[PDB]
Amino acid sequence: PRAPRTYSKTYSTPKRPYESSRLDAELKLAGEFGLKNKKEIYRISFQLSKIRRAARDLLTRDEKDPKRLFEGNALIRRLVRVGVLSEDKKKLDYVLALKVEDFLERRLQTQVYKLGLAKSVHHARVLITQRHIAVGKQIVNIPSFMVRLDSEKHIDFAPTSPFGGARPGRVARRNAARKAEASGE
Amino acid sequence: KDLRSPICCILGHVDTGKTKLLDKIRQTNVQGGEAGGITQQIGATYFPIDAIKAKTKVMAEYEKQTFDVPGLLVIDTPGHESFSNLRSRGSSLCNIAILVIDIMHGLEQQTIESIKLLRDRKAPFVVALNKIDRLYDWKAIPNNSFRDSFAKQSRAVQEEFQSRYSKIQLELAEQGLNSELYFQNKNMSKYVSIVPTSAVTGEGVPDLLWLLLELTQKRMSKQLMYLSHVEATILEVKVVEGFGTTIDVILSNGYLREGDRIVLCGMNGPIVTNIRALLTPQPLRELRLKSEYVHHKEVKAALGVKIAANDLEKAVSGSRLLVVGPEDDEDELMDDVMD
Amino acid sequence: SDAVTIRTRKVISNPLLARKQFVVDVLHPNRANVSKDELREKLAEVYKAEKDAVSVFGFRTQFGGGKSVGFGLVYNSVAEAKKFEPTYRLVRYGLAEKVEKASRQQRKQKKNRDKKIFGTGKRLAKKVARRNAD
RNA sequence: UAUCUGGUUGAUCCUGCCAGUAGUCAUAUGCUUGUCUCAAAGAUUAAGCCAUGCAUGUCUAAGUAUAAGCAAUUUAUACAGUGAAACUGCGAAUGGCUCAUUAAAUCAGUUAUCGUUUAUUUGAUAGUUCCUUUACUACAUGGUAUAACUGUGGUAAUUCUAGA
RNA sequence: AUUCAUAAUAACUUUUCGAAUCGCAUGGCCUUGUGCUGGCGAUGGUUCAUUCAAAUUUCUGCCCUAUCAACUUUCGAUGGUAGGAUAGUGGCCUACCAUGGUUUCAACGGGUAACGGGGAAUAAGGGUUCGAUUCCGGAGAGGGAGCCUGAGAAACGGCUACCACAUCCAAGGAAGGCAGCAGGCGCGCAAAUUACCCAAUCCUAAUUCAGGGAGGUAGUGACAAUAAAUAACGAUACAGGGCCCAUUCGGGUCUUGUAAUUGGAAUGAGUACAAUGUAAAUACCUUAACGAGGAACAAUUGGAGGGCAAGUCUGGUGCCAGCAGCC
Ligand SMILES: [Mg+2]
Ligand SMILES: [Mg+2]
Ligand SMILES: [Mg+2]
Ligand SMILES: [Mg+2]
Ligand SMILES: [Mg+2]
Ligand SMILES: [Mg+2]
Ligand SMILES: [Mg+2]
Ligand SMILES: [Mg+2]
Ligand SMILES: [Mg+2]
Ligand SMILES: [Mg+2]
Ligand SMILES: [Mg+2]
Ligand SMILES: [Mg+2]
Ligand SMILES: [Mg+2]
Ligand SMILES: [Mg+2]
Ligand SMILES: [Mg+2]
Ligand SMILES: [Mg+2]
Ligand SMILES: [Mg+2]
Ligand SMILES: [Mg+2]
Ligand SMILES: [Mg+2]
Ligand SMILES: [Mg+2]
Ligand SMILES: [Mg+2]
Ligand SMILES: [Mg+2]
Ligand SMILES: [Mg+2]
Ligand SMILES: [Mg+2]
Ligand SMILES: [Mg+2]
Ligand SMILES: [Mg+2]
Ligand SMILES: [Mg+2]
Ligand SMILES: [Mg+2]
Ligand SMILES: [Mg+2]
Ligand SMILES: [Mg+2]
Ligand SMILES: [Mg+2]
Ligand SMILES: [Mg+2]
Ligand SMILES: [Mg+2]
Ligand SMILES: [Mg+2]
Ligand SMILES: [Mg+2]
Ligand SMILES: [Mg+2]
Ligand SMILES: [Mg+2]
Ligand SMILES: [Mg+2]
Ligand SMILES: [Mg+2]
Ligand SMILES: [Mg+2]
Ligand SMILES: [Mg+2]
Ligand SMILES: [Mg+2]
Ligand SMILES: [Mg+2]
Ligand SMILES: [Mg+2]
Ligand SMILES: [Mg+2]
Ligand SMILES: [Mg+2]
Ligand SMILES: [Mg+2]
Ligand SMILES: [Mg+2]
Repeated sequence: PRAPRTYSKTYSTPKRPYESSRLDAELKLAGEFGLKNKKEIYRISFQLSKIRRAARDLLTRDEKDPKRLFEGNALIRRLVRVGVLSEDKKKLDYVLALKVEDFLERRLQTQVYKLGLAKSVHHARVLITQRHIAVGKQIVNIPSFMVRLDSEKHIDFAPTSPFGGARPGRVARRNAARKAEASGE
Repeated sequence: KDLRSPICCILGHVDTGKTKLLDKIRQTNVQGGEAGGITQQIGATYFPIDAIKAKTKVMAEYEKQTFDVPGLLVIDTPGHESFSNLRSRGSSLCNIAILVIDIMHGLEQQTIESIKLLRDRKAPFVVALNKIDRLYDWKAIPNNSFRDSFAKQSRAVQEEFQSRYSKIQLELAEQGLNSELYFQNKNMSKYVSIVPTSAVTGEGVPDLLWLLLELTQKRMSKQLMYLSHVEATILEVKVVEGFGTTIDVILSNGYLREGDRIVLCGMNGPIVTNIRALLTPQPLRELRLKSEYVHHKEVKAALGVKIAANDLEKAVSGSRLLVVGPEDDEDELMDDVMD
Repeated sequence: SDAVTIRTRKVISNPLLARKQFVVDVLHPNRANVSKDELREKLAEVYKAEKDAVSVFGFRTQFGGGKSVGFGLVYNSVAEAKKFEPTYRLVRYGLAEKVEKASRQQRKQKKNRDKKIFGTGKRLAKKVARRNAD
C-alpha cells in the first residue's frame, strides 16, 4: 500500500542479431564517439524512434490543428535547444529526417573534445568521469550529458582537480613529498 | 567477564541410559519446599548452588565451601552400547567428570575404555558408585548423609560393604589406580577418592556433592577465572515447533546475546547463522498443556542452551561454536571440520 | 575557513508558530560542508535572537562540492522553541535530555503482562504467599 | 514501430509445417558479479498444519477516588494536587491478509428509493409532565445494589472464581 | 408524478422524549432572608435536516462447451389476493387461487489449473495473450450452522454446537484457530528477519499526551527498472603509410599504429577523523588520513560448418566417447 515508483527503459535492441553492415556501422559510431556499449547506440536509436513516431503522428494531422501546433512546436523548440535540430530546418519534417549522429554529436563526452580541451574522445571520457570539467560551478560526470547549447560557452575544467587550479592531488603531491624527503632532510 | 562455574559430566554405567542420580537431586528439591516450576536446561542440567545448600545437611562438619562457586551444570551422555559415542563429546566432556561403578562388580564391559579415555586426557574425575540397595538386608533414610546411615545399618551389612569394597578396589588397582574412601582420603592427587552413593534412595548423595566442590577448589582456583570470548561446542541436533529447528550447545565461557552472529560448522563449507531465538531452559509441571521452554534475551555462560537459527541444519558433534569476527574464524572452522 | 557565506532564501514570518522559517543556502568553496552548530551561532546573530532559539536541519551538500542547501527556523524566544520544536531536535542541540526507556517490545511485553492482572496486585502477592505453604 | 532465414528434389516452382529469429511487470534454474539510485518478494503446489512472541485498546478543567497509594503544602474539617485498581463511556464492524468459493453471480459504466435503516460530524429543534383541582405532591434535589477493596476459601491446571 | 411535506378531528399506549449531570469564574440587586438573580462551556436529549455509511435496485456487457435440447413447479417454478415477517420493496415466507416462466438471438446442464474491474505484455493497422498481486468492488478467516453485543457483525486476534485437526493433566478436567507481523513444518521448480520506531503517513479513544507488526526503519534480496568503473596521457627502439626531391643512399616532418626496457600523472572500489544523515542507528551526498602497475583492485557468459558474427590452426578420439532447437 504505497504508490508505484514508475520506471521504463531507455533502449531497444535490433530485430536482426548478426547483420555485418549494421555491426560495422555501429562499431564505427562507437569508435568515433568513444562509447563502450552497442547499448549506447541502441539507446539513441530508441530515443530517435519515439521522436520520429510522434512526428509522423502530428504530421498526419491537419495543418493548423491545435494539437499539431502546440505539441509540434514544443517538440521542435525542445530539439533546437540541445542542438540536434539546425535552425534552418526548424519545422518537423527535418526532425522526421534527423538521424542518430545529430544526437551523438551533442553529448558532453563529445563537446569536451570538440572544443579541444581533450584531443581524443577517450581522453574526453576519462576526463569527465574523473570529476574535472563542469558546466557552471556544477561538476558533471556523465558522458551522455547532452550539452544544452546555451551552456556550450560554459564547458571548462572545474574549480577543483588540477586543470582548473586548486591542487595537483595525491600522486603528484606524493612525488613532491619524495623530492623534499629524499633530497633534503 | 565470567568466573567459570564447574562443568562436570557424569560418565559410565550401562542400562541406565540416564543415570537416576541427578534426577534424584531435582526430585528431592521439588516436593518439600519450592516456589514454582523449576528451570531445567536440556542436554545439560543446571542447578543454582542454592539448591545444593538446601540439599545437604552437614555431616557435622565434613561441605560449606560456597565462597565463589555458583553451582553446577552437570552434563550426561551414556546409554549405548555402542561403546561408545560417549567418548570425546567435545573437549569439555572432558573437564571434571563423575565415573560411577557397580556395587556388585565394579566393572562393566565399556568401563575399561571409559576410564582409559579419561587417563589419556589426564583430567581429574571422581569415582562414585550407584545404588547400594540391590544389596542384602538394607534399610533407607531418604537424602541422609552416608555416614549417618552407615553406622545405623547392622554389622553384617557393614562388613559386606567392606568386603565388596576391597573387591572394587582390587579390580580398580589392576586397571591402574590407587584410591580409597573419600572421608578416609589422604590427599587428592595422592589417591582417587571414592564416595559410595545410593541412587535409589538417597544415601550420601549430598556428600558426593561435598566432594565435588572440594575437588573443584583443589585443582581449580586460579583456573576458574576467565575473561574469555564466547567458547562453546555443538552437542546435538534436533527439531522443535513454535520457533523451529535447533542445535543444543554448551557455552563454557562468554556472555551470549540474541542478536549475535555466530559462525558454525557445516561440512559443505563454513556456515554462519543469525540466532533466531535462544531457547532453553524450561520450568516444571505440565500435564498435557501450556508453555514448554522459556525464552531468554541474553545469557551468562556456563549454561547449556538450545540455539534456534534460520539456516541451521547440518552440524556435527565435535564442532566449535563461536561468535563472529568473520575472516580468521571462517578459515578456522573450515580446517577443523575436516578432522 | 574560506569565508563561507550564509544566505537565507524564501523567508516567511510565521506568527501562528512564533518563528521565522526559511531555506538556508550555504556556499562554502574550499571547505567541505559547514556544521549545524556554526550555522545556529551565525544566524543567532542576524535575527538578534541567540543560538538556543534557532533550529536548523534538512541539509545536503550539492553534488560535486561547495554548496549545501538546508532549512532553518528562528523563534521569537527560547521558550517558544522549547515548546514548538521537535523534542529530538532539542536533544540534538543541548536543550533537552534523551530520557531513554526500555525497548519498544520490552515495553509492549510489560503491558501484556500487566493485562493478566486485575486490580492492584500486591493483593495477589499476598495470595500467592499462601500457595507457598500447602 | 509494414524485413524474414535453414530443412522435402538430381535440379525446379509450389503447398505445408518443423527449426531459427526478437520481447515479456514471466517464472524457474545455471554460470558470473565492483559502484549509484530505485525495491518485488510463500500467489501458482496444500483457503495444507502451526511451537513462541508481538499485532486493541482508551481520560479532558469538565461521569465515579476514604488506595489503609504518592505528594505534601499551601487556605479549604464534605470534596478539591496527583493517581493504581475498578465502575462508567467509547472503540474493537476500521486496519491488515488471502483469492477458496462465485459464470447473469460478482464486477463495470449507468440508474432507482414516490422502497428503507443510519452511531457519528455539522445545522436546527422542546414554557404543557402532578391532580376530583383549599387544608398537598422531597425539587434546597427522592431509592438500593455492586465493583474495586477488606477479609475467609476451593482446584494439578486458564484472564476459573465461591461464601462473608 | 403521490394518500408528499405540514396540519385538523376522535380515541389508543405494561407511555417515548421533555436535564435529579459536570467544569471554570464569582458578579450583580433589595423589603438584607446567605433572598431573588446571574457569566463563559461540558456532557446529555426528542424530532428534522446534513455528513459518513448501508440495503436493495434499472439498462447493457462475461471464458470453453451440443460426445449438454429442452429447462423450471421434492419441498415456489411464473403471476393474482390477503396476511406474516423485514429497516423496508419483493414468493422473502404462509394461506387460498390460477397455469404460468426460459429457450437455436443457445435456455438448462457441464467445465474453468474463473474472484471482477482499474490495468499488463506484444508496437504498421485489425488483433492476440494475461490480470493471485500496491487503487476500487466482492468474499473468507480449518469446514458448516447458529447467535449475543451493538449505530453497524450473521464478526471469528466474539461466543455456541456439530465435523475434521490439535494441546495441557495429578485422568477429575481444562484449554486452541497466523488467508495479521515475524518465525517453523509440509508442499514443491518456485519466494526474505522469531531485528528497530511511532520520527513521518494517517487511524482510534474520554483524547495535543496513550495505543497502533497499520505504517515507517534497517536486515535478507542479480524479481523487474536507472546511471555506468575494470583505465587515460607523453617519450624512446625501430617499422611503416604519407609527402616534397629521388641523380639512387633516404629519412624527416606530419603521423598511423605493432612494441618483452620507459616516464611521470588521475581517480573511486575499499579503508577511515569529522560533520551531515536518522526516532536512534546504517547507507547515500560531503570530506582530513590512507588507497593501482600486471602477482592486480586481474569480467563474464555462450559461440566460431549452415541458418548466424567468428579458423579449414595444433594436439586427442576413431560411427567410440560426445555434439547437434533444425539441416
Ligand atoms: Mg575529491
Ligand atoms: Mg509502548
Ligand atoms: Mg490496567
Ligand atoms: Mg522445406
Ligand atoms: Mg534433409
Ligand atoms: Mg516433392
Ligand atoms: Mg538432397
Ligand atoms: Mg541423378
Ligand atoms: Mg532450423
Ligand atoms: Mg517456432
Ligand atoms: Mg573487478
Ligand atoms: Mg543514482
Ligand atoms: Mg515454508
Ligand atoms: Mg502475496
Ligand atoms: Mg497457498
Ligand atoms: Mg487524594
Ligand atoms: Mg469500558
Ligand atoms: Mg436490588
Ligand atoms: Mg454573590
Ligand atoms: Mg450530542
Ligand atoms: Mg403475492
Ligand atoms: Mg417486505
Ligand atoms: Mg404447470
Ligand atoms: Mg411451457
Ligand atoms: Mg452455441
Ligand atoms: Mg478459484
Ligand atoms: Mg485481480
Ligand atoms: Mg480474468
Ligand atoms: Mg488462484
Ligand atoms: Mg453498488
Ligand atoms: Mg489454514
Ligand atoms: Mg463467523
Ligand atoms: Mg488470527
Ligand atoms: Mg478481525
Ligand atoms: Mg464435512
Ligand atoms: Mg487429581
Ligand atoms: Mg504469518
Ligand atoms: Mg497486525
Ligand atoms: Mg526467486
Ligand atoms: Mg520465512
Ligand atoms: Mg504516528
Ligand atoms: Mg512492522
Ligand atoms: Mg505491516
Ligand atoms: Mg543486502
Ligand atoms: Mg588513490
Ligand atoms: Mg593495479
Ligand atoms: Mg571463453
Ligand atoms: Mg559466417
